[PDB]
Amino acid sequence: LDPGLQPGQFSADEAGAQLFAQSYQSSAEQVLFQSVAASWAHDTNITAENARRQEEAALLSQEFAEAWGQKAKELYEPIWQQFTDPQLRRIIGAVRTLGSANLPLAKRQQYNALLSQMSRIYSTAKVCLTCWSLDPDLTNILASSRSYAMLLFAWEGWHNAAGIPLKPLYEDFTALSNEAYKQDGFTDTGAYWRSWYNSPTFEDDLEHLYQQLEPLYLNLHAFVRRALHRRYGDRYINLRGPIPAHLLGDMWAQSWENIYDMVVPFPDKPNLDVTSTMLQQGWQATHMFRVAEEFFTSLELSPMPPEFWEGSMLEKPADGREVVCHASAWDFYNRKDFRIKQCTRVTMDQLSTVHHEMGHIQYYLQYKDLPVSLRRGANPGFHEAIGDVLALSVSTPEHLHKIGLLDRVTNDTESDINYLLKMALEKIAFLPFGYLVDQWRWGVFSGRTPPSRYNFDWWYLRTKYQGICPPVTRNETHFDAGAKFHVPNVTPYIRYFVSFVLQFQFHEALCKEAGYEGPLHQCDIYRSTKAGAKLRKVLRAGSSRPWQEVLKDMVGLDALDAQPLLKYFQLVTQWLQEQNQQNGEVLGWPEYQWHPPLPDNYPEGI
Ligand SMILES: *[C@@H]1O[C@H](CO[C@H]2O[C@@H](C)[C@@H](O)[C@@H](O)[C@@H]2O)[C@@H](O[C@@H]2O[C@H](CO)[C@@H](O[C@@H]3O[C@H](CO)[C@@H](O)[C@H](O)[C@@H]3O)[C@H](O)[C@H]2NC(C)=O)[C@H](O)[C@H]1NC(C)=O
Ligand SMILES: *[C@@H]1O[C@H](CO)[C@@H](O[C@@H]2O[C@H](CO)[C@@H](O)[C@H](O)[C@H]2NC(C)=O)[C@H](O)[C@H]1NC(C)=O
Ligand SMILES: *[C@@H]1O[C@H](CO[C@@H]2O[C@@H](C)[C@@H](O)[C@@H](O)[C@@H]2O)[C@@H](O)[C@H](O)[C@H]1NC(C)=O
Ligand SMILES: [Cl-]
Ligand SMILES: [Zn+2]
Repeated sequence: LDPGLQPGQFSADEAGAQLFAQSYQSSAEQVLFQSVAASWAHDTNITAENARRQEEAALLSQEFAEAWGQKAKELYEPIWQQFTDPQLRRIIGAVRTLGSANLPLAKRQQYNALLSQMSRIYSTAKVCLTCWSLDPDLTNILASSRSYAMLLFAWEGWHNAAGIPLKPLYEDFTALSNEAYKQDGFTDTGAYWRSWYNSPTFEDDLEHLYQQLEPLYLNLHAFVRRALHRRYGDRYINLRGPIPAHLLGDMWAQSWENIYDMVVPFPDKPNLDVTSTMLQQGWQATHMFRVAEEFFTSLELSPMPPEFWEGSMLEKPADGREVVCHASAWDFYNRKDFRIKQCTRVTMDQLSTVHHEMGHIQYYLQYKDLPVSLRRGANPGFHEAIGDVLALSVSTPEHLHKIGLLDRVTNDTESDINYLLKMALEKIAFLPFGYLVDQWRWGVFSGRTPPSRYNFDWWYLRTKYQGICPPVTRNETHFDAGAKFHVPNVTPYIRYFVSFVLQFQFHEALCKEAGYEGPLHQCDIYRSTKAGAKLRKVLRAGSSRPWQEVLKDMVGLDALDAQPLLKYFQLVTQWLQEQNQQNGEVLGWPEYQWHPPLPDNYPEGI
């Protein structure tokens, strides 16, 4: 470690601890920056040399963490918890958490290489027939093909190509990750991930949320399954069984908005998918980002700085080099550089993703002057919620009309059902997936799911929660969990479930603050400076204060709560119950063992 980055002398008391934290931040920004920069260089240009550089950067970060972590303990271990300044206690708490820096050098090196190799494998996997990439090729097929055999080819090809080679690395990763956090005093990595919510009852609280949300999912599921049955036939759809996992518009069946055009309740009302209009009007990625930015500035939040536009990667590179296409937002910890990396496509769901990512950037812009350790969301679900809240306003037919993407719509009950149904495909269908992913990972980390049951337990959960089944046979050679970005890229997932509940609490609160008095799902907070001020107060707090308190100030309640989401969807929740009863649907999938057969002459789809 460079001398200028090493910790020096400080007194073993609170006053000294303040000075230690100031000294820490000065050097941490340099170390974090070099690490984020090397990660950027790799993820926008995947090569063995860039992985090597990233790995060296990670090693330096680990050296730094260890030196400052050990010094924190040397001076403050018995006293930091009784410090007067709550922000100081939080800073010291973070600094003393070493993570992978607890690993000896040889194991740090294995750990860092595993992360590189898992990232490479996922982001460069291809499906050959001249081969298709996940983004854009397989993504467009899953979104827009209504050919059972083509969808199957893409679903099978992707899961085989990405998942199988990841399995041995993922096992090695898991063991090292656990070894590292065990030395911070956590029984496994999952306990550490969960500790960020600062709640002894986290898992029970989640379960009780999902219990309230499940009926909305069951009804949406049954209604969609009926439509698929009419399209694909009794051979491939079982009206009392799980839906085949390739038919829902998304590689992971995690959100279903891309099959809206197959299930639209009232086809004679306005077309709520504005993708065609975007293309007809000549929208490009840059326009999509500018229109999102303008919504932020309408709220008197910050524009994107010049460094964002100059540094970001907003379209897939045409030199055809290898990149991580999965959308992400980047804080370089120098208070200057902030960037999005997205292989942007010109679609409505991508306009929402643009807002999701820019929500992350706005958080970074608002908390950039807090101590480095506090530059995080109040909890990670908050970070994921910000942009989605704005996107809820944007997606309203009234808002789409204002920005030229939809001829004005009537405000009749059919149009309302169409809209709420399209929104349910995006938000309600996700809920089970958002909840199950980290249930699988927590079980893997805890040892309840060994390698011998990775796929068995993954499909147990996928069926249990989503009511889906693999459309070709799978066995334990397959590692279907590895075919989802967040698994090989070690990004926790429960955040997204928390976010999907939390964003409706936020939405309600900001709509009320904007003085809006109509139905919650027709609220648009555009140009509400009062709403903007209320959101800003959250963003500026970072992780300086307990999230329960930040939430309380914002929404008047100190807990996650499903009622705002239930209120938003009420009309379509009722409509779907009634529709399914009229059709005599079974809610659920009691034929839990059912899987579809292979099509005739599959895979001869020349
Ligand atoms: C689409 O229409 C709905 C329904 O409007 C009905 O009620 C009014 C507006 C009347 O013109 C009638 O013909 C319509 O059928 C609009 O939703 C309603 O919005 C009004 C506010 O404009 C709400 O009134 C307010 O609600 C609460 C009651 O708790 C109070 O805080 C307020 O003082 C006020 O009473 C009303 O509740 C809404 N009705 C329903 C069924 O939700 C909606 O605004 C409109 N949307 C658009 C985009 O035009
Ligand atoms: C992608 O990364 C590679 C490294 O793997 C970059 O290669 C360097 O390119 C520079 C600039 O032209 C050359 O001068 C160096 O000699 C190259 N280094 C190596 C090790 O080959 C490449 O430039 C990157 N591409 C982009 C667009 O950034
Ligand atoms: C696991 O499955 C492997 C390949 O999948 C199989 O063959 C495909 C084409 C389908 O027909 C499907 O029924 C099968 O699952 C097999 O090569 C392999 O033998 C199986 N693995 C183990 C460990 O038994
Ligand atoms: Cl999380
Ligand atoms: Zn996000």
